[PDB]
Amino acid sequence: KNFINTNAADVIMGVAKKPKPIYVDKRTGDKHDLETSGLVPKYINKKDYGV
Amino acid sequence: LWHMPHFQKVGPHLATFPTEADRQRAFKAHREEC
Amino acid sequence: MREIVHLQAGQCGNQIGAKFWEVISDEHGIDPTGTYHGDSDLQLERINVYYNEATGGKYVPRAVLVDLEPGTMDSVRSGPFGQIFRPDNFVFGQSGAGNNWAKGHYTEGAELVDSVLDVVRKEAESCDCLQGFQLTHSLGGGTGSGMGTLLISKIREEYPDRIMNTFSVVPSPKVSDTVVEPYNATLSVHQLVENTDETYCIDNEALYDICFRTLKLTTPTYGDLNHLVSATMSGVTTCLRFPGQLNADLRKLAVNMVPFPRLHFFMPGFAPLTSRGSQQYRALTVPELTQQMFDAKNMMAACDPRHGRYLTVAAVFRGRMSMKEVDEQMLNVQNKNSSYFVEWIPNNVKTAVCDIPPRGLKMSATFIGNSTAIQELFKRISEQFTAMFRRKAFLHWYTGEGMDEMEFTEAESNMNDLVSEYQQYQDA
Amino acid sequence: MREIVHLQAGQCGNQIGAKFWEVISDEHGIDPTGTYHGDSDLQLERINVYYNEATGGKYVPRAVLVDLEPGTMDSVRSGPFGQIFRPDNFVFGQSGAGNNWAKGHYTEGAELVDSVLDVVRKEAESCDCLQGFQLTHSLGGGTGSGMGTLLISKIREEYPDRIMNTFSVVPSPKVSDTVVEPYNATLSVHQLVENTDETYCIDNEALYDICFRTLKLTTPTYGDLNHLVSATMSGVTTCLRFPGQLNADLRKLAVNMVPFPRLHFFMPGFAPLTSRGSQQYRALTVPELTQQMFDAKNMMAACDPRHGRYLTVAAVFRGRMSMKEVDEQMLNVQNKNSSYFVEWIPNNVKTAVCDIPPRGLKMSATFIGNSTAIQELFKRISEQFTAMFRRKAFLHWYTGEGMDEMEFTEAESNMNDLVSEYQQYQ
Amino acid sequence: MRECISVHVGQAGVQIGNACWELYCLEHGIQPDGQMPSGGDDSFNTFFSETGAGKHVPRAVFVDLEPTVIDEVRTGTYRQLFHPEQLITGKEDAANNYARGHYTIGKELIDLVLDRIRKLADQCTGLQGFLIFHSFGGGTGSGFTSLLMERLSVDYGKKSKLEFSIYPAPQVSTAVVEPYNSILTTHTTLEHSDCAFMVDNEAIYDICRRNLDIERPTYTNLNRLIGQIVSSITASLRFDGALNVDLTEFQTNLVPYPRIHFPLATYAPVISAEKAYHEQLSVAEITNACFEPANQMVKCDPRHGKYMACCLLYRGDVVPKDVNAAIATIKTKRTIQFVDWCPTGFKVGINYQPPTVVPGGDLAKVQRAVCMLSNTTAIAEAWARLDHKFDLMYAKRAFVHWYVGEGMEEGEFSEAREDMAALEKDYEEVGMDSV
Amino acid sequence: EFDLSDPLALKKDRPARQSDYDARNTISGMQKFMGEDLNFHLRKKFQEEQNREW
Amino acid sequence: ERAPQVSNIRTLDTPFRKNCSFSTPVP
Ligand SMILES: Nc1nc2c(ncn2[C@@H]2O[C@H](COP(=O)(O)OP(=O)(O)OP(=O)(O)O)[C@@H](O)[C@H]2O)c(=O)[nH]1
Ligand SMILES: Nc1nc2c(ncn2[C@@H]2O[C@H](COP(=O)(O)OP(=O)(O)O)[C@@H](O)[C@H]2O)c(=O)[nH]1
Ligand SMILES: Nc1nc2c(ncn2[C@@H]2O[C@H](COP(=O)(O)OP(=O)(O)O)[C@@H](O)[C@H]2O)c(=O)[nH]1
Ligand SMILES: [Mg+2]
Ligand SMILES: [Mg+2]
Repeated sequence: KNFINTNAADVIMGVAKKPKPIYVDKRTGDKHDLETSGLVPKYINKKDYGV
Repeated sequence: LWHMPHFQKVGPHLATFPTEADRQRAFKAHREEC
Repeated sequence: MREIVHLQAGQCGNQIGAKFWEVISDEHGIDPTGTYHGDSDLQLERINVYYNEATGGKYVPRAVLVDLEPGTMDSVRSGPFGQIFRPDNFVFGQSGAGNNWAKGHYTEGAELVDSVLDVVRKEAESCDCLQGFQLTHSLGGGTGSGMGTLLISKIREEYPDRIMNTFSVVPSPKVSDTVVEPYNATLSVHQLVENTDETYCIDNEALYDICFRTLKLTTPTYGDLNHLVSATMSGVTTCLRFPGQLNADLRKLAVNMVPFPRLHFFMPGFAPLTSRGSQQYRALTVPELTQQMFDAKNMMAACDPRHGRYLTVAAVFRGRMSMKEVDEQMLNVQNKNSSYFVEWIPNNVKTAVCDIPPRGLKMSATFIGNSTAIQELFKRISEQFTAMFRRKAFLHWYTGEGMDEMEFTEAESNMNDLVSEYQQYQDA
Repeated sequence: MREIVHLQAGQCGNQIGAKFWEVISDEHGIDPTGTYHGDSDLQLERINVYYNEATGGKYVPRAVLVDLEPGTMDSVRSGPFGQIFRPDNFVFGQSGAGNNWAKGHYTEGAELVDSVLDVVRKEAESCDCLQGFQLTHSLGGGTGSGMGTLLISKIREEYPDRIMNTFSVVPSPKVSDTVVEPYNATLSVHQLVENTDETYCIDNEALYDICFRTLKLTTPTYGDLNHLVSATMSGVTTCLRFPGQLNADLRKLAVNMVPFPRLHFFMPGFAPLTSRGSQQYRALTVPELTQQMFDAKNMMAACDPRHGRYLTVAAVFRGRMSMKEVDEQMLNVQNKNSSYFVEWIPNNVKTAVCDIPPRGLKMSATFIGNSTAIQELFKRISEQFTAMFRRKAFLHWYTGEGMDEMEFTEAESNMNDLVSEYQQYQ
Repeated sequence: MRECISVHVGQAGVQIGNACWELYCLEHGIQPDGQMPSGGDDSFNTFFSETGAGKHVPRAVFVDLEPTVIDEVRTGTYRQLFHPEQLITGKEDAANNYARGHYTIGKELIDLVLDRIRKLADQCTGLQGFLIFHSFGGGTGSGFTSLLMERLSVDYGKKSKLEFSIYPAPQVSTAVVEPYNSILTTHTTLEHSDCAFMVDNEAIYDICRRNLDIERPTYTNLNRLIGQIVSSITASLRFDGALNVDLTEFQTNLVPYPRIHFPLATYAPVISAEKAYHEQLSVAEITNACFEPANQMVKCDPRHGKYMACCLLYRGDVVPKDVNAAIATIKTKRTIQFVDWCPTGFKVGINYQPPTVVPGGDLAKVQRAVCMLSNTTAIAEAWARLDHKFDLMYAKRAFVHWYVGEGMEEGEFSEAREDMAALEKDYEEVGMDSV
Repeated sequence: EFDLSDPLALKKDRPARQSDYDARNTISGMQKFMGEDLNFHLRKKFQEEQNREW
Repeated sequence: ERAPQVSNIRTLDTPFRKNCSFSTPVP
């Protein structure tokens, strides 16, 4: 087995890990989950909205 | 130095010379002293 | 805010870690009762990376103590720094592993892994931003290799994004003290390969050759070997703890050490290391520091790096020094000696400096080297294992505990695949 | 700047350089613990040539110290200046060769040459610009003649452009202490002709001849013999370490004064050697030093300056003086005596000076000279070797170590051309 | 007015920013506690501000992802000068990854940094532009400085954005995966940058070894020399001068073509105290040292290429006639080649105020000084060598799993090298004479 | 200058062990070791004596 | 000679005796 091509095939035929949206608000740094916090529209596009 | 055979056919982004006839003439004339 | 949870299993792992916490407590200025009693603010500013906080100004380590035999549990606290650790973190079994990888992984470690993990989740989830994990053990014993690889699997499935380190004492090539350590080493490479970001291979006779030829001890014991190993662990994470001109933490060196996610086996090394009789003849400067640093005698892995090619090299420095002369002669070792560095990476060597040296030196540095020649450490265990599997030497101690010959056949196959990994990247 | 590596081999090489590191450390100013206590500033500026630096003011000697048995290096570590040498430079084997060239070059030299070349590489890369290597050893031995020739081969192959020096103790015919001394010498020379640039042939007969007929000393020891050897070994290289009106380095003293790549066997000599009863009756000027330096008595090889034409001569003077006195004395020894020099080299005189003399002496010089009359140093040592090999005398102590008689055969083929190559200039 | 906002990103930007902001305090008399021991002088407002109570706070923002580079500033001798909210740290570093600095960890602090720059820009009555200090080799020094400028182009548009970038030196280097970061941060900055003043550590090392009588220089010596350059750049608008040069004029007189904006900065009166006693420093004599290849602060021979544009900034008691006679002799000199399509070549600027030494530094008391910022064709071989570094690591796809495995497509590498491989012919085309 | 302490012959300084039993090497420094028995002779002659009347 | 620096030292005659004051679970 040739492993020069195998390591390159894993990189070329692959996808990037999508990072979780998280936001800071401090000079000292703090990782707050952006999705669960009420700063991004999450439940405004629900199927039960308006009706 | 080595820059792979794959990164040799890549084209430029700038066309500063006014025409294409002088583009080949400028490149041919300066290989004479080098 | 960049802390790491310390893990340690096995008698070798507990004794190495016990000496490791002595070196750390000295450098940060922590007395055996656990109160900061040093001489500078820059020993307490980043005390939270290893030590927790208890009321009364007391600093409790984040290490969790693991063993299957309770004999070493009494030895750790009865040591000169044994009251420092939390008694709840002393989690242990009641029956020994008996140099069996099957008992540490399947039989005896199964009931104990659920108990230690609660203590691990205890000390990892109280962290605002955990940097990673660090487990020290050996690959010759039962609970060091068996449960030391089971614990690696459970942490990586729980914390995949966090880094994981392994300070593994892979078994010694020529001198030995266990007849089944080829079995335990073969079964413990495959778990190390797939679930660890840094692995530092440490050999006992490499430490013995250092104790003999470099240090000239009259009678070295296990305390001296754990002394030299503790130099690396404190030296590797020196940028997490103290300021530097150009610092490089635990994860940043990992990025430019491993070109591919499987070739993560390094050779440690401590540079400023001198016998008593040659102390007055040696001047503590950087050019002599970097010449002992790359010497094969100083290497804490008993494999000669001239037999292979250096894939990636790094060396983090400690002490007030000048950056120019570090940069020019670490270029020189690549230039005057260009045959043992891989041609497909132009600069193979990473530099980093900390301002604060260890207490006991004006200036210090350590060595981390990813060389091809660590394949000769592994394929010799393979020929030392294939002499035993063909005749089924001590196989009934393993297949009678819930294993089969297929697991040995695959574990030989992944180990032979890694020896095939380094050979192609050497030839390329 | 211009650092040079010291190397020693054999018990004879260990005794000589221990005396040499005694007189250099006396010269630059160094106590038995290696601390400067001199009375000048010119003594520390070129201390890098022979000494490294350590914390506290220490100057460890730039020397690697190897022998095949550890008994003689116990005395070196217990000598008057044995505490300056770094203990890592001490390289010793378990069992010595024991006056066996084959054992020194093939059997026990094999597992010790890796250790010395590691130390040599470690200490040569510390030099900013390594001016070369220089070794002192004996040619009648097993360590100096067997392994020391092996060391020269490896450090020449690894370090091509640097110059190589050696101070070989050629075994003496009339006074001798080794039966197999022709074997250890004729197996060493034909290696040493093609791997060295300067080979100083110091002989024990001439060192003895100086001690009686010049020093008038009643009971010489090996300290009194190595003192004369250490005097010329410091005097050859004195412009490398001290300023002068006309400087001359080691390469300067080599490339100028060897005419062909085989004519590199040399004749040392130290001029101002005076008797204690005749010291106060002797003046110290340029003319008295010139006449006595070229005399056949003060020669340091057991072959007179006479059996052949002087190929080239080099004199490295020392002290505060005027050059025309040096020039007129060289002029007055060429015009009055023009029959002992080659006629195809017309300007055959080399001069070299330093403003700083040796301690306790106003004026001094070191004579170096190529002459044909060193061919008898090889003809006579081969006429007794070919009288010994022809009956296969001591061959089982050599052929059983992994060598054959063809290596012996090419030794005489280099003992009938090197003497021959000397003889076409007659 | 004439306000300027400085952004220091990465460990390099902070360490240079420490030496930049100590020098700006000594040029104005602002003490480390932010009090001027004196409406008098208002020359500080280009760098500093006011709070009414006599406190001067820098118009700078300090961003890093590793806390232990800014935490010295928070607990150092200048702990009361900088606003705490202007010093910004994260939790984890970029780990020498452009992907971490751009896509995952750099996207963290970018909204807070943009917020802080807006509060700084709201206090600016007249804003000359943005100065950004980073290193091509660092993780956040390449990633976050790339994400910032894309956001500055969205938010501030055509506002002048100048960079002080630490180039990877062609032979001496620190990191291994450093050539990967250099290609990536060059590709996404070409259309967003306006001009990029470039300097590397190896060429300063030789200048510190030779021109100054200091053996084994430190990073602290390098940052003061860079700090003297940025001071010499801005002090035309800080101080009274004969020829005023502004930050907007640098992009016009040094960037002829949109995709080439990499001039080279040098500071020629850098001489030791022992060596300043012997030689005179005249205007003609110090401006020839701007053109010596050994005195260039970028390790590349300008004789290998051709000069495209030069920006001479004179600082001190320089006479404009001696400035003029000096440039005329350089034009008559044949070993310096200028391109045919730039017959002018030279922009000169003169400031009256002498450089003030840092008390206890390496630089000598020069009465006059000159700082040269020149765009040369000779930087093309630096890209050619930098191509030899990235590519020789990319043919085996080495060190890409750290990049492709975190937020970044592999096709980024398959587009970011081809675009900067076009710079090789862009520098070729501007280096051919028209017949 | 500011930094100094690298150039101008400051190499004349502490060898990091002036002698035995100094209070500065401690255990974080890697110069003192437990394996070197400075009383190896004195323990031996105690044991040489101890085997005699045994 | 290096016994204090092995389990808990209580046995005076032989300091190399075992001392499971620990282990021995509270149940
Ligand atoms: N001239 C100069 N260059 C510096 C200095 N400090 C760091 N550098 C350069 O910066 C490069 C590394 O980038 P840094 O800014 O230090 O690190 P970083 O930007 O924080 O990158 P990460 O820590 O990986 O996120 C090195 O290769 C150095 O060449 C300095 O003080 N002066
Ligand atoms: N370096 C070092 N190695 C040790 C130490 N103690 C044990 N070892 C190694 O660990 C191996 C055996 O480990 P073992 O006692 O069976 O660990 P267990 O699994 O806890 O029983 C031996 O080959 C030793 O070389 C120590 O203090 N230092
Ligand atoms: N000039 C001189 N010759 C010596 C001295 N010591 C020994 N020799 C000579 O060295 C020869 C023996 O060399 P040997 O014992 O084999 O040394 P080795 O070759 O290093 O093993 C003897 O014939 C002596 O004449 C000395 O102090 N001075
Ligand atoms: Mg000369
Ligand atoms: Mg950083």
